[PDB]
Amino acid sequence: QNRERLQLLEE
Amino acid sequence: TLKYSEDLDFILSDNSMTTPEHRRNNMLRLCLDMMNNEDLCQYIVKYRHREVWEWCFQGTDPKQKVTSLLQCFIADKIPLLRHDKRWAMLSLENFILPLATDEVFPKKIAGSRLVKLNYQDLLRKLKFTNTCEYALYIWATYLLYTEAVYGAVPALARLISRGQLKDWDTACSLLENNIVAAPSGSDIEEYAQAFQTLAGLSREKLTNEGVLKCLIKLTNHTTVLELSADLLPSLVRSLAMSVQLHQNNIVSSISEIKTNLLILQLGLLLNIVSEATTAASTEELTNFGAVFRSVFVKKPTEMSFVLQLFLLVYAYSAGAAGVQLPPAEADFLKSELEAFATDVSSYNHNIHTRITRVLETL
Repeated sequence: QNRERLQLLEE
Repeated sequence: TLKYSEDLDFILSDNSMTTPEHRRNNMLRLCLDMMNNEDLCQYIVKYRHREVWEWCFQGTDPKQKVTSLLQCFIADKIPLLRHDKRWAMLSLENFILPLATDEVFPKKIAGSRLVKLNYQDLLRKLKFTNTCEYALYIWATYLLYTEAVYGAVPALARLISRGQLKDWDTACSLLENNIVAAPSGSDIEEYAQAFQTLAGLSREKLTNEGVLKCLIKLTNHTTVLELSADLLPSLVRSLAMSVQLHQNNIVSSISEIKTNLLILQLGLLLNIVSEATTAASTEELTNFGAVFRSVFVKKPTEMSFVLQLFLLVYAYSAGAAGVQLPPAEADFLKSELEAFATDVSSYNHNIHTRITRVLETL
């Protein structure tokens, strides 16, 4: 689902 | 039909035999027909797509603004398939990026009376009336392709900081998508530049989700933080005051906008404070003290991701400023951090890994 969970920190 | 076929033979005049004004004028007349006639568009795409495309994109020059605008409409009106190599006739680095980052667009067209009327008429119909916005749109819509574009990340950051557009979502997304995961030293210097630019924006821009994601993404490379270290306490103040402003939304929240915003500001804090112990001790971040006290006193059985993230960022602040928490406060923190570690371990190794590091001091 589309909830902000900061996966951005891993790219 | 014929009609379209003979029309096209005419309008697609040999570019090596015409002046740029005549070329421009035929392209204008083509765009305006296509804008007015979906049937002509279907015809082109079924039967003459490659010849029309090679004709439109035979020459590209970001200094010819009116032609460049027409060419952005063509790409948008009859796009080639995603992997068609003839998309390379629109050079990202030498045509699209320049157009995307230059806000100056002429308000008049040099030409006959009818040319000028035809141009006004087209402009009233185009999705965008300048190449800065059309070229951003093309780039993000059809060319999110693409190897990283050299010079894109700082040039986009400079475009945001000049502040001419009313919506940055597209600029930011293209900036974000042109940050690679294994940058060279040269990419890193570009990333440093861009980060210093975005970190220099008005405090308002620190509430813009697009900008925060760029800032998070740039700060994933710790060498960007070292090259920009003297700016970090200032960014930290801004972010810590913003979080403090919306502290009512940390424990509980019924706002998607406020929650995502706090998560992204805390994620950006985390990126800075877990790597720069000097910035972790910035005085306003230690005013997160107040909020942690609130939470500790009136315990809750339920801990949302945002509160967990707040506590992690707080543990970094406390540690760097030499805050000593009495044994109750320290054990509550250590304990909520360990539970957050068990949640995040299967989906965010970066956060887990930051929690572990911090628990060594508890």
